[PDB]
Amino acid sequence: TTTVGITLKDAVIMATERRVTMENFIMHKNGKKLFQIDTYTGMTIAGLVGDAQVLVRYMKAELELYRLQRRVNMPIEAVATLLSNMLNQVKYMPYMVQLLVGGIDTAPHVFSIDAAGGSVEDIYASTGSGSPFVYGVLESQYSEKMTVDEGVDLVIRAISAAKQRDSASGGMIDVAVITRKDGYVQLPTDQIESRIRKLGLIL
Amino acid sequence: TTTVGITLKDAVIMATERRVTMENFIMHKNGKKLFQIDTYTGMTIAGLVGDAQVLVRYMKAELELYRLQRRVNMPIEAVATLLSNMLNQVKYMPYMVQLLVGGIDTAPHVFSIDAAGGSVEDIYASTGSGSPFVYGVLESQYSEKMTVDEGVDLVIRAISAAKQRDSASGGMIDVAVITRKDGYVQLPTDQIESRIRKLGLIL
Amino acid sequence: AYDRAITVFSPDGRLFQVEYAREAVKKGSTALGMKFANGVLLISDKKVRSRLIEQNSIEAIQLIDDYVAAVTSGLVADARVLVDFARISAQQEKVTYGSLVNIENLVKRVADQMQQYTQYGGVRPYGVSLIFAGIDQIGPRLFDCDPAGTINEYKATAIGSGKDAVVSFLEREYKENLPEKEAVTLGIKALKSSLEEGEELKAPEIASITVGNKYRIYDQEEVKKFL
Amino acid sequence: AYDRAITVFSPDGRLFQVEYAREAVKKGSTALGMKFANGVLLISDKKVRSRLIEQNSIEAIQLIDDYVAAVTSGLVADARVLVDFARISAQQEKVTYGSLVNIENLVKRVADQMQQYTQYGGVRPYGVSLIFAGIDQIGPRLFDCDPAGTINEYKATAIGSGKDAVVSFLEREYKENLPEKEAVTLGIKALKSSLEEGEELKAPEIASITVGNKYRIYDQEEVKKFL
Amino acid sequence: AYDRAITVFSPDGRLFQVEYAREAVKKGSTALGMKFANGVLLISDKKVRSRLIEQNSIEAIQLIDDYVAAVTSGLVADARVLVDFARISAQQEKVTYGSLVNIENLVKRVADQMQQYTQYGGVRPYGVSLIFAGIDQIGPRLFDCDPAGTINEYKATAIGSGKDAVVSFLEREYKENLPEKEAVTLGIKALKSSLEEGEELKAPEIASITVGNKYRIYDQEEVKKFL
Amino acid sequence: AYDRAITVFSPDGRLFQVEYAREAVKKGSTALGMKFANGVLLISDKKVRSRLIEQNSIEAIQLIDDYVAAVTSGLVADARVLVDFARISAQQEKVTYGSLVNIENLVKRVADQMQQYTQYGGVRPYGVSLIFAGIDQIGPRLFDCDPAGTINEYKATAIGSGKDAVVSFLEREYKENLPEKEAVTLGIKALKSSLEEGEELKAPEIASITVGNKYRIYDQEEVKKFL
Amino acid sequence: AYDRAITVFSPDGRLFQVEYAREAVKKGSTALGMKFANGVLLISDKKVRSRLIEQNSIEAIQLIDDYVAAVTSGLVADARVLVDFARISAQQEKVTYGSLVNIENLVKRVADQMQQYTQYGGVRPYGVSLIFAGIDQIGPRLFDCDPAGTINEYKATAIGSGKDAVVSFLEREYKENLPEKEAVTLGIKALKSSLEEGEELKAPEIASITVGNKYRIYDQEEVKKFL
Amino acid sequence: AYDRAITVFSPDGRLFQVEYAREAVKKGSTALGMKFANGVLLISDKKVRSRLIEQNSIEAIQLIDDYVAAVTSGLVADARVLVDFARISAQQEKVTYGSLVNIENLVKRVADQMQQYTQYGGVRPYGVSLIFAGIDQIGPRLFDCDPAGTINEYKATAIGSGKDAVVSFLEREYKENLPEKEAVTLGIKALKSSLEEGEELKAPEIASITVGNKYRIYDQEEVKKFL
Amino acid sequence: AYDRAITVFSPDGRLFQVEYAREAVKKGSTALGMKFANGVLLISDKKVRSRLIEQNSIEAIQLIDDYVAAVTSGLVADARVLVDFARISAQQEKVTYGSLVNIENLVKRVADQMQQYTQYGGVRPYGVSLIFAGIDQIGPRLFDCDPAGTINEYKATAIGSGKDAVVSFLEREYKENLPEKEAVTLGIKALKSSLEEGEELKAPEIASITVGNKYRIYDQEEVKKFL
Repeated sequence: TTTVGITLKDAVIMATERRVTMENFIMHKNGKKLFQIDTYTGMTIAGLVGDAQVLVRYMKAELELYRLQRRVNMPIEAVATLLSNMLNQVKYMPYMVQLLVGGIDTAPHVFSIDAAGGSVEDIYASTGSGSPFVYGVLESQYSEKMTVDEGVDLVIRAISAAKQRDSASGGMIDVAVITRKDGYVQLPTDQIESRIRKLGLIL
Repeated sequence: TTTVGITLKDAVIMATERRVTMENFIMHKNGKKLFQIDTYTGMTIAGLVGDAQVLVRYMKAELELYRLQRRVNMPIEAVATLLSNMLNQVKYMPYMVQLLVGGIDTAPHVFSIDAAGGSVEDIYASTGSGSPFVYGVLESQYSEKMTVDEGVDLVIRAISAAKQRDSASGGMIDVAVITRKDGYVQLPTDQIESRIRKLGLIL
Repeated sequence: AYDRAITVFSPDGRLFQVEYAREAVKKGSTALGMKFANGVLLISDKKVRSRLIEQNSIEAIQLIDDYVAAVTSGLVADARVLVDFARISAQQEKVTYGSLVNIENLVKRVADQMQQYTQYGGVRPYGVSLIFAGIDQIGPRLFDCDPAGTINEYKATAIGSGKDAVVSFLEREYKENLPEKEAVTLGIKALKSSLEEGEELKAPEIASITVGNKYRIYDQEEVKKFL
Repeated sequence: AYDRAITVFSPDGRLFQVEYAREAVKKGSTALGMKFANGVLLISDKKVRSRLIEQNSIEAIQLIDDYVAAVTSGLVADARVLVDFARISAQQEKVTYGSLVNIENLVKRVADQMQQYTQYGGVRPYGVSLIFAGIDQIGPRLFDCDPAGTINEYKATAIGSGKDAVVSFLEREYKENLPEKEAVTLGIKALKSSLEEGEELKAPEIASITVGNKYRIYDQEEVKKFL
Repeated sequence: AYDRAITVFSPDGRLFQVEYAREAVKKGSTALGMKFANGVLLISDKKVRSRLIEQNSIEAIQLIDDYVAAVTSGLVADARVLVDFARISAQQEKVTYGSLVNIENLVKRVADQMQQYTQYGGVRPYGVSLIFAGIDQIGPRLFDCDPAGTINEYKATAIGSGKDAVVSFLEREYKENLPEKEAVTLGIKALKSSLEEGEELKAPEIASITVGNKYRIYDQEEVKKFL
Repeated sequence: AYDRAITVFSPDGRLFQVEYAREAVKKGSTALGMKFANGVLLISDKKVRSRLIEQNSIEAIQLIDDYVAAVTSGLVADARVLVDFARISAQQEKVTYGSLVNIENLVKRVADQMQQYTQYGGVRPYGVSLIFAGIDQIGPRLFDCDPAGTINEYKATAIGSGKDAVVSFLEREYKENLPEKEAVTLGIKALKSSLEEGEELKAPEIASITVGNKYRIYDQEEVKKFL
Repeated sequence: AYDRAITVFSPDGRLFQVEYAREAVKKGSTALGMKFANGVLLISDKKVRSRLIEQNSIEAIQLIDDYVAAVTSGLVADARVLVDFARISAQQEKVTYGSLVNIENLVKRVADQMQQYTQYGGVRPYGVSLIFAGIDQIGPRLFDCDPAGTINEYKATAIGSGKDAVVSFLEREYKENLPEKEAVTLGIKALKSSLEEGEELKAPEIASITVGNKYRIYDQEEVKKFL
Repeated sequence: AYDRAITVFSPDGRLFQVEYAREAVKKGSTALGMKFANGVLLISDKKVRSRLIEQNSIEAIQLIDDYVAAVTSGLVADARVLVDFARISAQQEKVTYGSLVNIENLVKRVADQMQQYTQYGGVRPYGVSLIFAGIDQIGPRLFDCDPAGTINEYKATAIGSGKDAVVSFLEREYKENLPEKEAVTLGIKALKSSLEEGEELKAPEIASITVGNKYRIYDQEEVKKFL
Repeated sequence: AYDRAITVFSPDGRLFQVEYAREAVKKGSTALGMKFANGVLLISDKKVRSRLIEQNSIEAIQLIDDYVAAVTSGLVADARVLVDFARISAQQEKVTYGSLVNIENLVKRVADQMQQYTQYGGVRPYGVSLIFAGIDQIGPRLFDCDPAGTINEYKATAIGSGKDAVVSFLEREYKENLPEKEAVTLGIKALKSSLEEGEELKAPEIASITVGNKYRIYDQEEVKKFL
């Protein structure tokens, strides 16, 4: 699998592929690895499917309980800290998962958490089997003076490179830009196909 | 063993074979791997026999308790979520089982759950030893504009191919189409033999 | 001589301790709500206190989900602990079934909790009544859960000191499927006719939901219209 | 001076607390049912309350299985907790034996549970009586479980405030193996003659099962025929 | 002022609470039994109730094994829980020793259980007496276990409201080693002379065992002979 | 006003509850025993009851080992539980030390058990006294353990309703080291002079042990000699 | 006759034990505080005791964080235990969320803890009221938590023996957003008008926080200015 | 009205229950002891009972070590349990430190144990006083441990019914460092002057230790010298 | 009628049980202490008892560390248990932080322990007051911890029966930073003026510490100087 998360000026963009295997044997050509975890932050998936979905369910539950107790959204440092403490209360029966949570509260963030609960701030991050490819292209092309359209084009070029050069990733890309103004918006697949055909990465 | 589950327009079709081994040594030429789990959804079996039957008993019990508490049938996302949480509360003494639950609530679904509790939506799925054969023929012949008779013919051709090209599967096929109108109906074996003799896969 | 323990009936066969908890509910301020054409609302009277009070933490209406909400009356201590248990049971419900499918068994969990404490010695019951409200797979819902643990789902009620007068009004005036605004104003008149002479109805918190939407709380100036 | 604890007998040798729980059962509305030629039914009176009640959550009749069902009277709090324990014991029974083979020990589990609380100090009993009914490997069954834990298994009873008048009627009118409809109308007349003068029998919930079939609840207009 | 707690003696040195449990036994219907030439029987009076009663679940006689059986009187609640503990202790006994070798320590397990609750505060005792009967490695056995826990093995007794009159009859009429039929008819006469004037003895359940055989329950028409 | 709880002393400083347990011992039948030239015996009065009683389970004398044995008086329920704990403690003692080396700490275990229940609230003590007897590494032993837990080892005592009259006799007639028969007849005369006028001494159970031998119980006709 | 247990209501429906804990709060010295333009302060009266007191350990104001702080009145024992639970709760909150995001549920935890002890028998409540104050993600906060567990967040209050007179002053004199100094002097006048005649206001501890800053405690000579 | 619970003080401020345990000590027979030139002894009065008593198990003096020993008075039940706890604490002490280094904290373990039961409801204290005596790393030791748990370490005391008269004698006659024999005879005169008129001092058990030696108990004829 | 339970207030709002524990403190002998120029001392009155008493175990002053020490008054039983908990908490404190950094939270641990027992039913509080004293990272410290759990650190106090008279003296005579000797003699005069007429001040134990040094106890002849 692969993930990507890119922080720019006043937004943060995350995207995954949708191919679940679960065997060698690619079994599901349309899964779901990008989740809305709250109204201003989301969470991606790059690990064992069952453990990752249980962590998504628990974090949806805990953040909704949080916002319903305090009427304020959770800070991104707080959600990564909570996720780190949860993953590190059990590490000798651990969750084989590589999580990545990003979102905006007063400034956009994207955080990475490994299977032992190591939280660390960075402006662009990625996890999964097809991770070094998207790190390569993000290192080569990424600038922090981009717009939202330039950011999502960079994301689509990244995940397209990972699909062309990796076995585990593949299938249709789904992308969701989360910003302070419009809130959590997941792009429809028709606009994503339009961006792919505009960039000329289709075959 | 093998399973198959196919979602079409307004129905979902599941079928298994009936041969239980339990050794190498095929021991039971007529088992039972297709179970009615509720009045509008069913569950198939492709794992260790004891663990799989205990999971069938527990899910029959829990869904009946559910419907008896709330007077509404359980959503398919809810039954796969429940099954995933049950399988992932214990994974270091795990159930060596590959479950597949399908049914219709307001739209037909068929879900797949591995031994670690990874739930994922897909329109056609299969599990068991003779799984890649039926995935091959479903990938080659399957279209989402089929009728119920075309669907069950595709299912019989699939499981017949898996029987002809696999050792673990075999024996008489049983199929049950579950739809919103007629509810859970399991086809009698005489109609299944008529469809086999009509398709000409008998020897 | 029998109204001392939670575990003893009278020779009539009454639980005077449970009924005294129901009396302790009666000392709290009136709060009502009804469902209408595609959704439910709630209304809660608040006699406006010390202006030092930040309004955020005197809301008798509380959001247990984006799709379930409720209101209390009675012992504010037990009230708060109850709305906490409502939230936590909503979470456990939502995670073992993927979503809050039925509001009824959220209210069941809360009612079984309030039930048990009417039974065992060394425990007193909760002196609070709760009016849950929301949207589920079935549609608009509106329960009321009393100290003993009776649940009766309504499409309108009150609780609190006015409850008899408000349900008396609604029992002879309320007509179902009103468009939201007209419903609210009927409920405001219901709340009005429960006060005593001379008392002027201050600004009450009111909030609603419609089928396919989340909650919203009418802010004080949207409330101010219906005065 | 002895009716204060669950654990003390009188010099006559009575358990006044247990009997007061039986008195608390008597404050609940009448519910009856009988078995007939291949199957059993149940009838439960409901004085129709606040029309605001969505009828779903005031059903005194409750399905504990597709093949066992029951009805309560008394403390609605304890009643609900009891029907929950009936469902859970039916599930454990069904999984340790593949199927609900005998209704009798489902009723035994419920009765031993209600039994124990009549014994230990620091606990008061359940103030509810339950009438189970269904089809097993033997056939039509119909129990009644009271607060103390007595089960006696009838082919007809009532519980509730009318219970004496209804069982008085059935004790001199009922005849076994009636075809379902005729049976229902006899039970309706039984329920009728338990009210007080002037009271008009409203619409009561009635439901039945026959050998080899599941339950069904007569909806209000199938009920409306026998008025 | 002392008959309130299970744990306090009188200045005479009596346990009034235990004796009141023995009084609660006295409110139950008479049941007797004796052993004879190679085996034991039991007789239990039943005033025939509602014909709605399926006879299967009002049998005061209950089979704890194929080779041990008993009968109760008193609180039907405690009675049932007791016959359950008798069955479970018979099973544990039979598995740790391959077979129910001695009936006496089955009755010991039951008696120590009933004993303990006469001792600790916060618990009331069982208001039931039990008459065990069967065949072991030694032969015919017949105990009686009372609320306090006293066991005395007899070759004949009763329990219940008649017990004094029945044991008064047997104390001056019974002669051992009767062939089964003659024994039964003697016990029927014993049960007869315990009723009050005008009362006609209805059909009582009677069952027996002989050395090397299992139980059988005389059905109602084999019972009907000895009327 | 102080004889209600096990935990309160009087202003004299007495435990009236413990003493009432000692009074409850006094309602049981007399049982005595002494040691002699190489060994100890026991004698227990039995007013012969219902001939239905199989004699195997009314023996007040009970074998706790092949080399220790005892007899009770008081609450037969507590008595039985005590002789059970005596057997189990004898087993634990014998397995942790290879053999029952000293009878004294078997009696200690029993006495500490009976001790503790004279102390804690929510528990009543045992209303039984026990007279242990046997052969150890030291020789003939004969204890008496009362409800409070006092042990005093004697070479003769009684317990029960006669105890004062029997110990009064033995206190002025008994002489040590009698050959077994002469000892028994002295103890029989002791038991005789404790009855009331008109009462004829029936057949009492008597059993003995000598140094290097096991127990034996004199059967009824060896008993019948000394009448 | 009802003010003896925490678990019994009056026939009016009051909890007299809870209210007596509120009375035990009233015996402690007055302490007040308010929020202002960007931040909150606290004032606590101290009648200067034995000069032997090192001033460190009689501070009624206590720092629960660098950004939350509070003050107590009542039983100093319970007060101290409470401020300990406030600190530990702030730590657990800060570690599960990276920072003390909201002061409100620190106060909620303290309130639920103080709530629970007003409910269960065998426990008496805390006889202390607490006034929390600080800066969070929202801004200036100022709660008061009473014995029952009620929290109401103010922009000004007192607690203690003066509380009525101080809140009476603030209710007619206080105006929001004062620059810190002017606010303090208003609160000093508030504290002044709560004493009795002849009493001279000694030096009270006062401390504050502003948005983006930590606490500081005015030392005695910065306090000495406002005398 | 306050001498009923262990946990309530009087308005004077006394624990009447603890003092009643001290009264229960007063009903036991006198026992004294003192230290002298290199070592300590003990003396215990015994009114010689039933000659049937084997002397081995009525010794009020008991060896808790080869180097510590003690004597009791009061409830013989609690006394025995206490001397058991003294032995077990001596063993745990000796194994965690290689040897019984100080007698004082053996007496501390016993004292804290007896202390705790004077504090908690549902427990009554031990009605026994203990006088420990022995040789440690420091030398001759002699404590007394009362029901409340007070230890005061003497060079002479008594306990029991005489204790005031004996300590009155020793308070005006005893002189330290007597050679063992002279000390014993002084203590015998002390024990003598505590009896009532007409009573003849029987043979009391006496035992001693000297620095570097173990215990020995003077046998009855070495005792017989000092009569 | 309210001074019976630890958990009930009066309608004035007092804990009469806690105050009676404070009264039980008042029955113990006076003990004082103050800090001075670089360090603290303690003084404890002892009316000299039986010369049999080894002086090692009647010291009211006890060393909880080489750098913390304290003194008690009241129930000697609870007193001893308290000084034990002080030592153990000092050890746990010293191991989790490398050293006893602050004396204040040693006194906190002790006070929280004494606090909790004023709260829960079924427990009575400790009837002891403690005066801790020592040197920490800050310097000389001197607390007093009462039965309820109040800690106030002083630079001088007493406890016990004289406490009012001694603190009355110190409240009008004591001047800080006295060189050790002059301080001690002032404290001796303080102790003197608390006795009653005719009573001669015997030899009291006195001990001190200075900054950078350990404790020492003035032996009786260094004490004898200041008589």
